[PDB]
Amino acid sequence: MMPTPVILLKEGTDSSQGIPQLVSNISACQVIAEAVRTTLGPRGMDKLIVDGRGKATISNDGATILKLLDVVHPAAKTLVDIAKSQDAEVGDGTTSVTLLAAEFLKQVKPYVEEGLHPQIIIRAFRTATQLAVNKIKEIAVTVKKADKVEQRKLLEKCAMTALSSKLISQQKAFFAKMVVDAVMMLDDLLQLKMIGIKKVQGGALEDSQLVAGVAFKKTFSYAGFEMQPKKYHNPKIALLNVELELKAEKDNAEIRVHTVEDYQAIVDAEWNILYDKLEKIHHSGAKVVLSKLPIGDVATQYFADRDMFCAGRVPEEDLKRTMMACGGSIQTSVNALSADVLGRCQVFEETQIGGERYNFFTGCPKAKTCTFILRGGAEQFMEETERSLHDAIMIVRRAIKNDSVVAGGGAIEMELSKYLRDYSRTIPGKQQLLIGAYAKALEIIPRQLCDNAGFDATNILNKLRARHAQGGTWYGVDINNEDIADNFEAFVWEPAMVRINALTAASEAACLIVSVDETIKNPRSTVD
Amino acid sequence: ASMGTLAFDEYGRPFLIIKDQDRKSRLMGLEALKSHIMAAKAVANTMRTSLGPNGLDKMMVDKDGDVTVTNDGATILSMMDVDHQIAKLMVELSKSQDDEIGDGTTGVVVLAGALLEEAEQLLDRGIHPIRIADGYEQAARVAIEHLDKISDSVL
Amino acid sequence: RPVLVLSQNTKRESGRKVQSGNINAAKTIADIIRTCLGPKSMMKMLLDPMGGIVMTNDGNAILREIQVQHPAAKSMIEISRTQDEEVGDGTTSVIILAGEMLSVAEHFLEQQMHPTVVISAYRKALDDMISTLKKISIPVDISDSDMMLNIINSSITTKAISRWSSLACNIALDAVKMVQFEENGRKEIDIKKYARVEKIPGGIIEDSCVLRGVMINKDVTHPRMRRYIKNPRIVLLDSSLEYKKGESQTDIEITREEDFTRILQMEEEYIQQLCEDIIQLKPDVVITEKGISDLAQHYLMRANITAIRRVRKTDNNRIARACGARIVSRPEELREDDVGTGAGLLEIKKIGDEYFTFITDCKDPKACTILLRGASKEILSEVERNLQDAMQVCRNVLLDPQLVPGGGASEMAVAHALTEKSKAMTGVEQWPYRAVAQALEVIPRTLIQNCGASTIRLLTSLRAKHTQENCETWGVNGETGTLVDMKELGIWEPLAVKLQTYKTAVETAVLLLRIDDIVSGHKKKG
Amino acid sequence: GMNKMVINHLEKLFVTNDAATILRELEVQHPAAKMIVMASHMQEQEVGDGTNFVLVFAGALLELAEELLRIGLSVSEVIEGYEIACRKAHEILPNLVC
Amino acid sequence: PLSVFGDRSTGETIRSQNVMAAASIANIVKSSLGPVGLDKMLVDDIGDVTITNDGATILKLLEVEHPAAKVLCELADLQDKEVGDGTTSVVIIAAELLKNADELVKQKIHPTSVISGYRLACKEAVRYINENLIVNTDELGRDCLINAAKTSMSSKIIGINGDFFANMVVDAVLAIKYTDIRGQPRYPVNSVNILKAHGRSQMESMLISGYALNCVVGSQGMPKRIVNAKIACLDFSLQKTKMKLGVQVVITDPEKLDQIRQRESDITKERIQKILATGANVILTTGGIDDMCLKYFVEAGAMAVRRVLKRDLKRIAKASGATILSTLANLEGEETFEAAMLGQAEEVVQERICDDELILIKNTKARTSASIILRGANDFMCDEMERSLHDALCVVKRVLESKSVVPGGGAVEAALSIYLENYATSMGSREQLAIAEFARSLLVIPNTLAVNAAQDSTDLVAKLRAFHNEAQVNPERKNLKWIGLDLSNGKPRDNKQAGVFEPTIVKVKSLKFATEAAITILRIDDLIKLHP
Amino acid sequence: MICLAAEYPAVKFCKVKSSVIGASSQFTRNALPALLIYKGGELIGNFVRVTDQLGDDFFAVDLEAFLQEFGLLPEKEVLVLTSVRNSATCHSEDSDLEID
Ligand SMILES: Nc1ncnc2c1ncn2[C@@H]1O[C@H](COP(=O)(O)OP(=O)(O)O)[C@@H](O)[C@H]1O
Ligand SMILES: Nc1ncnc2c1ncn2[C@@H]1O[C@H](COP(=O)(O)OP(=O)(O)O)[C@@H](O)[C@H]1O
Ligand SMILES: Nc1ncnc2c1ncn2[C@@H]1O[C@H](COP(=O)(O)OP(=O)(O)O)[C@@H](O)[C@H]1O
Ligand SMILES: [Mg+2]
Ligand SMILES: [Mg+2]
Ligand SMILES: [Mg+2]
Ligand SMILES: [Mg+2]
Ligand SMILES: [Mg+2]
Repeated sequence: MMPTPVILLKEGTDSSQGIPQLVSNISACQVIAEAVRTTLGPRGMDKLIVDGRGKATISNDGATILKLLDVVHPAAKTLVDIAKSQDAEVGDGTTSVTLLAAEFLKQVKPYVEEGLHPQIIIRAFRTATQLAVNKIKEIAVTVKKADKVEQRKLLEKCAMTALSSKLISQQKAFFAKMVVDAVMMLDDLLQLKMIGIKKVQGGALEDSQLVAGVAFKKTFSYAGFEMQPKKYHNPKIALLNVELELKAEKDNAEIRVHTVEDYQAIVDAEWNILYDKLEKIHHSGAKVVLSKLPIGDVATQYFADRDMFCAGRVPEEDLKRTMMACGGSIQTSVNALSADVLGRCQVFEETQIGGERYNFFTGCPKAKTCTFILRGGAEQFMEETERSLHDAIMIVRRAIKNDSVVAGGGAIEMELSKYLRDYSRTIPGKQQLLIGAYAKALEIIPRQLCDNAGFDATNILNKLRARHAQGGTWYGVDINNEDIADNFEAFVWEPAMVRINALTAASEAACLIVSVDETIKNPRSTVD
Repeated sequence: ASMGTLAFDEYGRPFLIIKDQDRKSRLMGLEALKSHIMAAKAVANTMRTSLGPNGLDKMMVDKDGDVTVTNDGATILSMMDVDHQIAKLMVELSKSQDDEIGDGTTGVVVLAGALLEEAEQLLDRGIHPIRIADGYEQAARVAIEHLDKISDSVL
Repeated sequence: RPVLVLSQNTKRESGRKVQSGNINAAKTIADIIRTCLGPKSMMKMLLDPMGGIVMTNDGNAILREIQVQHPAAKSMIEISRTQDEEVGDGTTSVIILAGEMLSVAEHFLEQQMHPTVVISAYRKALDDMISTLKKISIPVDISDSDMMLNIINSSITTKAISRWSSLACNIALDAVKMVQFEENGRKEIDIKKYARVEKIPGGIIEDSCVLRGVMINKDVTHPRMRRYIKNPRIVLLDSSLEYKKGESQTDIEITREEDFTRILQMEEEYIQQLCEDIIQLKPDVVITEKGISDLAQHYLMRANITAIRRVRKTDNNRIARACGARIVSRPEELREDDVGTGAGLLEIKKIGDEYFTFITDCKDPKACTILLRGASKEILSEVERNLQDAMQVCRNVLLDPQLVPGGGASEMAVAHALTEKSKAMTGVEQWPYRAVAQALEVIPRTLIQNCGASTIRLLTSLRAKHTQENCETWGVNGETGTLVDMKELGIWEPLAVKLQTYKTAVETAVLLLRIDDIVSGHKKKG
Repeated sequence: GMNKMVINHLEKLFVTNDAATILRELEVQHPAAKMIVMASHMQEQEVGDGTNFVLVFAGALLELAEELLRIGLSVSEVIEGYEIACRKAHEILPNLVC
Repeated sequence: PLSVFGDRSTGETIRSQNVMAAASIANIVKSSLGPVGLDKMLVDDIGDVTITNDGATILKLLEVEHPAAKVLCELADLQDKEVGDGTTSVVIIAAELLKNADELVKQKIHPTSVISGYRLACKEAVRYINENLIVNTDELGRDCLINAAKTSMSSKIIGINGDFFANMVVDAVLAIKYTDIRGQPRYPVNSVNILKAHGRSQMESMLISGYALNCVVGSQGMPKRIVNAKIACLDFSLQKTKMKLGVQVVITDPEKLDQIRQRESDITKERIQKILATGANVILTTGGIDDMCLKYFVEAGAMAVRRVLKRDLKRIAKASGATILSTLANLEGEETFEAAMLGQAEEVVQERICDDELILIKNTKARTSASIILRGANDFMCDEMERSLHDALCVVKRVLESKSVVPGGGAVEAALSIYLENYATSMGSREQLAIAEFARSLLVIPNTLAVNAAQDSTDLVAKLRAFHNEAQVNPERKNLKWIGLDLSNGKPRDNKQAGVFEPTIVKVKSLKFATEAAITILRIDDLIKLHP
Repeated sequence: MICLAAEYPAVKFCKVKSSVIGASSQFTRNALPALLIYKGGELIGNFVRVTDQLGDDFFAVDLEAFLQEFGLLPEKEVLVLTSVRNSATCHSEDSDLEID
């Protein structure tokens, strides 16, 4: 190198190229993987991450952990990106994708160090991934009966398997039943915004309940609210998008009068406008009034005089869920409050839950929405419960779309590894080494399960390999019995798309990482 | 045992993965459990002297010099200025017990501290903490059933 | 705490970047003095960090005065120093050749050819170039003084002393001839020790001459001694002629009245005894590397003997060789053979405002001094460097009587021979062989460029001429930019100079082509 | 070709093997390199592909022009020869249609 | 809780850190292995430059902070000291062994099992090398020595000139042969004085049939050449006599002072006369000589060399038959110098080498010695030439001492890998995996050789392994054990017929040292670094 | 110093800016040119304002004589021009040994 008085790129540009930078990229991917390594399996462990502000986020979800980690390595961000992709498309397996991608990179690192051309490795990964996806689609178990009881049991088992890695795994049967019921009460699109998640401090996990209806917190009651009855036995709900309070008619409105009679007439006109709105609402026969916009104290007292219930400033999504559960329509005007646009629920009640007041709309027979009310001893407790339930809900939705399942516990991956090794043993040999490396890399998840559980991974892996070779498809890791077992017969079920997407994303990330050979970092501008 | 990891690569090239990785700390494995158990034990031992009719008050002073003589465990832990995350978990546990019930905000902390203290010696003998948690859950179910059994009704 | 495998200051650079940097540094070092080659070279001014000014077009001095950081440049400078020390000429030529070979090597290095193949091709080409250079050489009769003067002229037409060519050639030839020595069956020249160059600013350059003896910047100790002796008998010494302390601790203890006077009289008598021992040989001049006491001066003066003191050991050895004397460190062991007879005149004369001592009529002297008169100190320094080049060329010719055509003829002939030889390889290594063969054309190209004529037309014409049969002596007239036959122009250079230049350039390229990793910043750990 | 992760001055990841994108996302400072970059971008705008060809051909032409200037040719002679050869290549190209 | 003023690393963290340090050291020197390897060029941040290929030199110059990297550095130094060759190979092998053992540990294999497997693998590899891969040099002649020297000098700056350098090295080594008691011919390398001087090309390097001194005559009046030299080796300065500390001169009568002062030099005069009266022509002393004694030698027309190094003087005395004399004192209490104390040589000259002069003692009698004058282009090239020359001399010494050699070019490593992979199935259950990983790690040398040549490493090593497997399976295909790598063409080749050889001691010592270092590093699972 | 380093290889001439050391404002402004001398780990040279006794045109001869006046420069040693080098390393000699 020479000074070159006029340098080519901007001063401070950093460049790395060749085999060393690719090995460094592989090492960085390994470092990213080992951050979520111990979170996998029923013996997984949560991780605590504190941001700059001092707030702590306790989580077992791989995608959340990777997002909270401030990764700046250009090659390492690919693992976080594929974890986010797996979370978005599927919702489960956010740790398996990272483990698989990093294990692929580690397995092909020795061949990279020997000067092998990366295009060959990329081609080998593409071939192996295509074969593995086809094998998964072929051997996945599906039932051509569409039995409702069988479908419910399948969904419950899938939810239990999804939930048996988090802190709510003790009540996994309870939460799986709740999640399956909530998802089956969704109508046709399985919108996530139609499932409410309410987190209330205090109480045990078993105290958490699912409301076949809608529920939301009490919202800034005005004076006179305590005089309204708090229970109805067949109320008609008037969902409104209306500001029910004395106020100026319009922002640009201006009143010009030159007589005290007109002054009194104007005052009475304002009062009569408000009273006309209130009387139009009351005459509709409704007993519960909900408004997205605030409801004033005058309206609150007016409704209290009529033994009616009112609640303004209701959150918009809560109003939408109430509309879906009760079957009314949100009205921006009160001029036509017909029976068509009035909601109906069997029972409305305001009860106290852990030092807070919640409004309950139960007894809805045609509800297409739900509301989870979660209890726990700490804010992170409710947050992690919500994350686990979100994973379960995504799994159940995907299973609703297609009830094709594969056994868990690493059985599917051991079968895939055996199949890929058998295939690789019948090709010239430059691709054979790489496909065999891919098949061996597929063994990472059962080994990680055994390592987290405190087993001896080598003996269990040998037993699994022998069992798969000699005949047997769904033999995985039995955590409780310190041994291996038929995981299909043990109801450790998993939707096929989870493993399909995991393999696809891991292969794409590995190919992208291997392809790059030069890293250039232009200097930061305006560090400040 | 701290400061995360530092490699600088085997080729001598810079190895930066996490932003400000030099100024971040990391506890891994059993050491983290031991530290958390010790902090929770300290909090529980501080609370345990304010239990019962012969309990003694805690004189709590905020950042403005306001003085609050109190025995309520939830109030003491809410006004306490802590930095350890496990201490914040203890404070939130007291707050949750107060919100759900309103009484017993001190017994929960002492019970949790005792549970973690026993878990310490259980871990020292080579038991996976998930096994300890499962055993604690089973024992808690048994104790709750027994409490339901020996409960008595009042008018 | 930043724990690292290597120290923080250690920096490692590797890859093709290292090879490119080394080759670029060598190219730039060559470009430093590319313009200082040929009879039309332009001189350069160097500002010495100690405050002096060096004005020269010699390659070695220019490259020595430059401080560089890139270690490839240090390697090139060491190459220049080695070439200067080994033969005394061809410094710019070897630097330019090394740069050109490294350029044509970088050519192949940009492709997928391993450097070891280039090294092997370069070594094969070096063997072939040595063979061809020996083949196209011609013998020289060293007895013919005209041919020797012509060779020295060809060696000094490229320097500032070229305007006084006959004078410089005669000075160098006479100095080299009379410093030549042979004893115990061993022949030696020893330009470094004897054949001193003494420069005195002032006067005119045409007054410069080589003396048949030695001149020193010394004066008589006492004014009463003779400053002009016809046929001196010179005696040389190392030991001081004064009373000196003994080696061991020798404290005296005086308890009598007359012991102090006796001690002082004994000192005087010892000095007188030494002077009498010297006088017994009846010399005329006594030269001492150390001090001569005033009483010793008196006792020598009473015998009509000129005494000079405090002379450097090198000057005393030169005087011994010139006048045929032997230095004696103990006067009591002085022998007749040690007395130096053979000097034909000794004369102390004043030049400017400072006395000088001449012993300048020796018959058959084996040492000499070269007296340089010039405009100033820098001009005389450049003249001395040119004289050094001339003497080195003369000694190279005397040691090896082989000559090779100059002015680009040798390079073009060797390039054509290697190009023809490369036609029968049919290997992957023939391309570097041919490239390093035609890389020798940089010398005729540089001569043409410095002359000012068109490079491409003249070089193509020269190559076409050399493609013929008996045209190995066709070179470039560096003054007019025309092709001439150097058996007519008369430019010739010693075969040793060309061989050393080619070998050094090729091995510089070989050494710098073996490097692909640079680490720096570590402590010396000494 | 091998993809390159280029991180611009705003820490936006740019992994690609498209020459125009790489050169756009590089902080090129040397004015001659700037002219080459502008030529490549003009090729991208006019046609849509061939930017890497443009840059490689320009680099090779400049290397060989440096060699020619070293061996003795003047700048004007090299420029005239390059223009003549470009015209000849443009004439030849239609006959190469497959 | 510990309250230790320092930093602690435990578990997989410290293991991975140690492996990373070892891998960094290995990767530093991995590019300087094999004939297609290329030199490095260090700068000592004061301007000093060192161009070299020797792994030991590179690792010695570098400043290293990590303890495991240090361990590999002194491993390189020890391999250089005990053998003199295979330094880079042993460093690379140790680092690869550590890396693979750490992978096995990460697979939840206990480190003690890995250590036991490594010990068994090293023992079995040494046994297999000694029983199947050795080639005796008795039936080869001088060709085996020449080929071993050429193989040693490949990858060095003198590789292409091997045809000449190997002959020079073999002649120099055979010149210094001596058979000691019990009749074991020992070859004392480091008795060959290597002299460097820039100037003429490499091929002008001279092998002196005698001894070369880096010193000149003390006075310009002495002759510069003596035909029939009678060397007198002395170990004391020849100056004016000075009394010891316990002796003090006190004068009470002035008449004695002149006699005292005269004797102060007449003592040395008498010593010089006694030495010269025996016919001595060359006088070499470790101490200094003042001007008076220098003139005394000048008048006699004899050599006189001062400040001669002690080792050079000892070598000259042993070669020429002279006896070192630290003092002139017989067993009768007198001061005498017997004529039998004089060495002899056929000529002593002061030749000129690149504007400088040195003394050559040509063809000493009663013993034959040697010295090499290396001519290069500059100081750096001469230093690298000297290092490569020392490597070749050590290789020739090892070959001539123990008459067993093994084929080079990675043939031994491939054969060992195949044999150990086939053999690991017959020992234990987890040390089986350890031995398999040892066998796999042994393949790093051919892989690095192939990579340095920019060839297809995977295919070439696969072909080598197939050849060696066929050799080890078919009893009648046992001539394939010598199939090594030909880096010039990138194809497997019979290295025994080609002429690529190495001393067996190189491979054996490298394996043993690498295994010991891997075991030593693998023991660590916890590091405490106290604050300074 | 450059000229003197060749004369005395034993001495360890070195230079350093006052900014990095942490010199005081007055020392930086009007006490910069100073010849700090250390031997045995303790100060031996107490020289500041070297221009006061040397001026600005002092040569290496002037500085050498001035330092030798106070007896601080190590005495010179006789030196000769080696070819380049002789030694390579020092270890077990294993010199020639003629044995029966
Ligand atoms: N009861 C069980 N027995 C064995 N393995 C299980 C069981 N439940 C889940 N697993 C395994 O846990 C893995 C997923 O762990 P988890 O942390 O829930 O999701 P992620 O894939 O995001 O890590 C699956 O590969 C599955 O095989
Ligand atoms: N009158 C001349 N015409 C043409 N070439 C010449 C003439 N005189 C010398 N040369 C050539 O110039 C070269 C000498 O260049 P010079 O400046 O002495 O370089 P260096 O100092 O490195 O020897 C020789 O090769 C010689 O052949
Ligand atoms: N002619 C050749 N052909 C193939 N391989 C060779 C040849 N010569 C040497 N080698 C191999 O190259 C390697 C070079 O080793 P080297 O780096 O010189 O050892 P050290 O570690 O002492 O420097 C040796 O292991 C040898 O097996
Ligand atoms: Mg999961
Ligand atoms: Mg209480
Ligand atoms: Mg010249
Ligand atoms: Mg394109
Ligand atoms: Mg070697």
